[PDB]
Amino acid sequence: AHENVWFSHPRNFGKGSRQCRHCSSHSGLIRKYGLDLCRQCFREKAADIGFNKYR
Amino acid sequence: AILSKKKKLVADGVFYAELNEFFTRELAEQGYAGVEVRKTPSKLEVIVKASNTQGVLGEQGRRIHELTSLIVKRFKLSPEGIAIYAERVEERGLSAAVQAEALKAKLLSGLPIRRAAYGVLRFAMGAGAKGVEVVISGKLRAARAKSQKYADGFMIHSGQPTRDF
Amino acid sequence: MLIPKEDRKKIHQYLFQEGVVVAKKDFNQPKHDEIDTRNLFVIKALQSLTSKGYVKTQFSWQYYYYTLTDEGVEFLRTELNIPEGILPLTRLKNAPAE
Amino acid sequence: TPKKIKHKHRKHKLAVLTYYKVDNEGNVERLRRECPAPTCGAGIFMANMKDRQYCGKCHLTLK
Amino acid sequence: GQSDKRELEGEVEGTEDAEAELEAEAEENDESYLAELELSKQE
Amino acid sequence: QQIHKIRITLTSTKVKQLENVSANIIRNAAQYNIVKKGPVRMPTKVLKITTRKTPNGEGSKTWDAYEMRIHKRVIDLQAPASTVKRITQITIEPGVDVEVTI
RNA sequence: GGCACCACCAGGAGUGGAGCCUGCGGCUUAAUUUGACUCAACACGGGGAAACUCACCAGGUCCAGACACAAUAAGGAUUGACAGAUUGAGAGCUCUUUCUUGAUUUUGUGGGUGGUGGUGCAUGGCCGUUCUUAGUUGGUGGAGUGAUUUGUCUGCUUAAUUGCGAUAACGAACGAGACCUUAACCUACUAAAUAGUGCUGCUAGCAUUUGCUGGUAUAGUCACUUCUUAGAGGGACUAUCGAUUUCAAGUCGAUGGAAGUUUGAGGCAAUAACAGGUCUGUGAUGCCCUUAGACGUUCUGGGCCGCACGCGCGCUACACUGACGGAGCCAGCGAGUAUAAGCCUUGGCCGAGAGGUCUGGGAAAUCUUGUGAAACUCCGUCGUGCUGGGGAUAGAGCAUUGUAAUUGUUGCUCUUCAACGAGGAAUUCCUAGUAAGCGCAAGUCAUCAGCUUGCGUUGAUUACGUCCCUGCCCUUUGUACACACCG
Ligand SMILES: [Mg+2]
Ligand SMILES: [Mg+2]
Ligand SMILES: [Mg+2]
Ligand SMILES: [Mg+2]
Ligand SMILES: [Mg+2]
Ligand SMILES: [Mg+2]
Ligand SMILES: [Mg+2]
Ligand SMILES: [Mg+2]
Ligand SMILES: [Mg+2]
Ligand SMILES: [Mg+2]
Ligand SMILES: [Mg+2]
Ligand SMILES: [Mg+2]
Ligand SMILES: [Mg+2]
Ligand SMILES: [Mg+2]
Ligand SMILES: [Mg+2]
Ligand SMILES: [Mg+2]
Ligand SMILES: [Mg+2]
Ligand SMILES: [Mg+2]
Ligand SMILES: [Mg+2]
Ligand SMILES: [Mg+2]
Ligand SMILES: [Mg+2]
Ligand SMILES: [Mg+2]
Ligand SMILES: [Mg+2]
Ligand SMILES: [Mg+2]
Ligand SMILES: [Mg+2]
Ligand SMILES: [Mg+2]
Ligand SMILES: [Mg+2]
Ligand SMILES: [Mg+2]
Ligand SMILES: [Mg+2]
Ligand SMILES: [Mg+2]
Ligand SMILES: [Mg+2]
Ligand SMILES: [Mg+2]
Ligand SMILES: [Mg+2]
Ligand SMILES: [Mg+2]
Ligand SMILES: [Mg+2]
Ligand SMILES: [Mg+2]
Ligand SMILES: [Mg+2]
Ligand SMILES: [Mg+2]
Ligand SMILES: [Mg+2]
Ligand SMILES: [Mg+2]
Ligand SMILES: [Mg+2]
Ligand SMILES: [Zn+2]
Repeated sequence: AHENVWFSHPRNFGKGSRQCRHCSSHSGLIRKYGLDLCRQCFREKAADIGFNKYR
Repeated sequence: AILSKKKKLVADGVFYAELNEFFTRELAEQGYAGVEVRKTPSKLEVIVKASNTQGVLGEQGRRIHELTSLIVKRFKLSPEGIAIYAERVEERGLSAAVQAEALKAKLLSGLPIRRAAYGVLRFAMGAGAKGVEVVISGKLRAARAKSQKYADGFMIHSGQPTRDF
Repeated sequence: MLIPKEDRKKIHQYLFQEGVVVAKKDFNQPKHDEIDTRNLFVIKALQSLTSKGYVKTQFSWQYYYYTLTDEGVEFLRTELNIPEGILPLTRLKNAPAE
Repeated sequence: TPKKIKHKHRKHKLAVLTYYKVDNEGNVERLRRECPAPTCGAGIFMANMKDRQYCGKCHLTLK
Repeated sequence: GQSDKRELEGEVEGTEDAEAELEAEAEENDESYLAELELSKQE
Repeated sequence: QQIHKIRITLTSTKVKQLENVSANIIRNAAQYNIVKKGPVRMPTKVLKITTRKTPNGEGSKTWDAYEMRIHKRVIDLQAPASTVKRITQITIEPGVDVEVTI
């Protein structure tokens, strides 16, 4: 009944199908190399992940 | 499972970033400095640097044992595949992480900013730092916010050496 | 929350014996992968326990880190009617390494 | 739309009295054609609703 | 610290905290029945 | 399962430890009379990510350009399988991972 | 005084003029969510929204209100429910309906918790701007009762407070420069069966001279590192020689050199500051609002695209230095998957196409891939004509993705074939592999790139000067301002 309606809409292959690892966001996601992080969350973790600015 | 070379090195990096913040939230009060992940055959050595190595292994190492179990249950690691060691930072004054966390525990005690700020300027130099500068920004009883700067000694600003020293 | 007594039990014999619990933030997940019940049941059951000072809760990167207080071993000692030989698994006095 | 009210449980006060009868100096009566599904069995009775009989454990109706 | 005081009595008070803590910490370094079984004994 | 043409693949982000492990293995493959091929410098892979600087949407359109380098080297050895594995444990380095395929 | 293509000069390409794409305002709306308004708002919020995203609109569910109490409560506090009515709905949402579960829980009190609700004028962090301009600071000494000042300057020079020099200053620090990354050189080392080559086995075609083009080769268990890759080094320091100059810092010419504009390009980047922008990135936050008829969250449908209009970032073009039609046929930067939830996809076979199908390769210098790309070149048709330029608008039909394409996602086929005949006042960008064309890859991404971030192909005209406009810095000056002219 309700369990068959609650959260019933498909939530795959979409922008709402995925989220940031750190800030559960839907906008500004980075999917390269399987990061799955918001673009804002990436900046605050880039040094920790191993991404540095050289050029 | 089968992970490409480009994504596998990234996954190891992503693992470090998420693990480091977990320690920052849990072991903030023990002057957590940083973490070193020493991969090895048949074991995953993890080295945590903290100001206080009594908290991290409390009550017959209750905390480190109950804390290493929290990592086996979240990353689906074998129970024997990870071992956590707590190592003392030798020179606390040269670690800005310890000095900033130490500052937080004093500011939250209602202590004046000036007493807290001069407490880290002199503590860093005593450990032998070439220079140190502390900036504190925010609101304190007053509605308007302000930022203060206490410099000391020699500080460099531009180029590669800021990433080195 | 309305949890069957049996599903609440499995949450307690996972928290005791490995006095730490990790839960991903998804409410509609069928199985918390360690406790054969809904993942949401684990979050709300332990939100009460941390609400009543029996477990500490830490949250980082959309993950829950539940750890059992020393006060909580005594609580499950009596309510679960378990033998008074406790030592969940974290409190096995395994001791660290120097 | 007008404000709605959620449904509230409606007993009978001892609904169970009607499920059994006692023959003077007897044995069990078994009045409400207990469900034959493996889920239920004894103690789970059908429902003398109308042109159907419902058991609450496994949601099924008869005739 | 918006005054000639509370930073004066902030410096000498701030610095004596570290000297006491550097020395205390540098001295701190110079010196430094199971369960599942009970669930199975129902034989 | 005796002598074996064996390939060892080395990948890491940092070249100093990669070349030390690479040189240490070549050194240990010298005093031991083994025949070897390498090290072979594979084309380095530049993992580049270009984001916007602004967390919000205001200002001059300024971008970060983060970088990651993956250097991969493969060395071919002609030795029995038992011998090569103990060389790996001798020249174990936390940063560099090793995969060995026959 | 000085510097500067976000200023000009000499010039190039343009934009503004047309159509369309897209953003902003406005109007409209049931809602057309919202931030941003000169540079520093308007292809910006990585904002290319069919659902989600989503915050808006019209409706419909759930508590996922922890916890201490109090009440109710096993003689049952409460939860799930077939069938029919009801509903957009096979939502027990609600109503008839009696079945089921069992102290988990229902009601009241406090207390919570959650908000893309408000406040960026309460804040953290981050970011943009003054400004990447060249500026900033202290010790000792001189001056001053002092706040302060000199040092930090007439001149020359430089990209530069960067140097020469003058000198009540002398000797220094941040910033600049140094530093880091990338591109160009090394037949000198180090090696490479995931790179390439000559020989050599074996092999094809053509002329027969033994030659020229190929294929094969993971055992030829060959030779080599020039081309390819990348680590250790080397190499440029304005070197030598001419001119000028205070004979100083330097500058301009030659010669050598791979490189002689800081060798080219970037990354980092000082003292302060702005009510600059974000609480619509955050399980970052203070406070206010809301919290069961929710502003939480979820389902269905619509909207963010809506159209008498003004403005900004762009794409096709207005033709012949061209359109087509055949033929020739060269890059670089990169990415790529598993019991998934499906990646990059060659090769074969169908189909005019779009596309479909069967196998195989590749977690990758191995396979897609030499990404055989486009401008471009050769030969033809066209022949100054709103023409074969241009391809909107629209009709009919064929495929792909997706639950779902209607307000056409996109692609293909035929047909229709509009403005536009080089654009007023204005205004933008730019100095060498630069501008301009021309495409390709990566991000977004189930599908959609007229967008950005990069990459390479073809490849110039015209300066290498100045303060005339514009902006900024310095010096002098005035000041009744210091919340500093938003006075
Ligand atoms: Mg205080
Ligand atoms: Mg420096
Ligand atoms: Mg520099
Ligand atoms: Mg987090
Ligand atoms: Mg001009
Ligand atoms: Mg714009
Ligand atoms: Mg939608
Ligand atoms: Mg919806
Ligand atoms: Mg919402
Ligand atoms: Mg929030
Ligand atoms: Mg701010
Ligand atoms: Mg002085
Ligand atoms: Mg003086
Ligand atoms: Mg004096
Ligand atoms: Mg200077
Ligand atoms: Mg071979
Ligand atoms: Mg440079
Ligand atoms: Mg502001
Ligand atoms: Mg503002
Ligand atoms: Mg937004
Ligand atoms: Mg609602
Ligand atoms: Mg809301
Ligand atoms: Mg919409
Ligand atoms: Mg829009
Ligand atoms: Mg519309
Ligand atoms: Mg722009
Ligand atoms: Mg154009
Ligand atoms: Mg042609
Ligand atoms: Mg290739
Ligand atoms: Mg052509
Ligand atoms: Mg025509
Ligand atoms: Mg045409
Ligand atoms: Mg057309
Ligand atoms: Mg003209
Ligand atoms: Mg102009
Ligand atoms: Mg202009
Ligand atoms: Mg779309
Ligand atoms: Mg694309
Ligand atoms: Mg865009
Ligand atoms: Mg002027
Ligand atoms: Mg004055
Ligand atoms: Zn995020």
